[PDB]
Amino acid sequence: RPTFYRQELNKTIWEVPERYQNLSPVGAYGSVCAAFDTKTGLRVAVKKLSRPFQSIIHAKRTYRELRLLKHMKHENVIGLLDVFTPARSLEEFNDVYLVTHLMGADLNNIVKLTDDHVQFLIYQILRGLKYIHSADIIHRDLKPSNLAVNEDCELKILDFGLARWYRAPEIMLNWMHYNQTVDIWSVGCIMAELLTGRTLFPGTDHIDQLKLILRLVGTPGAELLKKISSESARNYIQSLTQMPKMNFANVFIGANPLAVDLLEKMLVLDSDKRITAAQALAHAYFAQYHDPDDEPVADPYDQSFESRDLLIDEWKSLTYDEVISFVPPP
Ligand SMILES: COc1nc2[nH]cc(C(=O)C(=O)N3CC[C@@H](O)C3)c2cc1C(=O)N1CCn2c(cnc2-c2ccc(F)cc2F)C1
Repeated sequence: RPTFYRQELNKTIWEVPERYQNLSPVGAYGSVCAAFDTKTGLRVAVKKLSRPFQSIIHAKRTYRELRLLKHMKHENVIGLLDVFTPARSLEEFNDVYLVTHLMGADLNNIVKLTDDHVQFLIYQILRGLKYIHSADIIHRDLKPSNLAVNEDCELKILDFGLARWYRAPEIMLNWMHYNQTVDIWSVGCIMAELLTGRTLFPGTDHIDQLKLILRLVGTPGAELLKKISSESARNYIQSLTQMPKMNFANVFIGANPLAVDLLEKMLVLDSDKRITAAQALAHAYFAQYHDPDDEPVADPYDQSFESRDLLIDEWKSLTYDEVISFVPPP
């Protein structure tokens, strides 16, 4: 058991093993410090969960994130380098610290990029989503601020599995029981923005947001309208002035025609017809980077816990178990 030390940073107590030095503040449900990991020589990011057992909700979210981070093993997905608590027993267990790679910027901080840069960033996001989606995990809130990018332009996806401008219309309006392509929609919005410099769909509310979408992609046709349950959703949509799909070749003029093709296939309104991550990786736009032998899928992931209703102390105990049984990477 490591020796721990405490400090105050920004009114919050950090108590971490002495292995980790030079904590400096820089997270989902928590606060994040950069640190130096003496043991491996790596620059790391440490996140301290804020009040991880405040309520059943916090407790089950704490477990959920620990289980997710423990399962993700992929170069473009944040995973666990360490996890620890200063508690020496379950009874005393009230704090959770999670250690991962420090990338040091977000995709906003990298941004108007060149085509070869866009190719490589979106390639990596899609390679990471192929892996996440194969574990039957959806991101649901993919956005430039949770794509962590280092100076080498290497990219990892953060804060997946936990959950305006990058969200799919079928989540804006609560349509057809959505699929993993909600996340494809967001990549399309992100890729657009990298190519043009501008937010594709900067809505001011859920309403303005949907209006901006269908201005690009057209109002739903009868094929998609057939698949909408809500009299309300249908009423709202069909009561709008009806709009055609724009010519993306015209909207994205100047861009690599291969990228415009890809964007058309990511920004389809009908989720059933949107390209998957694995399909997108095979698209000609990524010919320079694509390699079917090096785009892995994930090991089976057990999410049966999600459908259980447990007491705070049970979720806490299960989380503690998961802290104890953590095995470092080689
Ligand atoms: C999107 O990711 C980023 N965005 C940034 N923007 C500014 C940044 C500066 O580091 C920063 O402000 N500075 C200050 C000085 C210099 O370091 C630049 C910056 C850093 C990152 C980054 O690498 N992170 C990875 C770990 N991370 C992050 C959020 N949540 C976690 C996390 C999740 C799971 C876990 F196990 C542990 C965790 F720490 C962010």
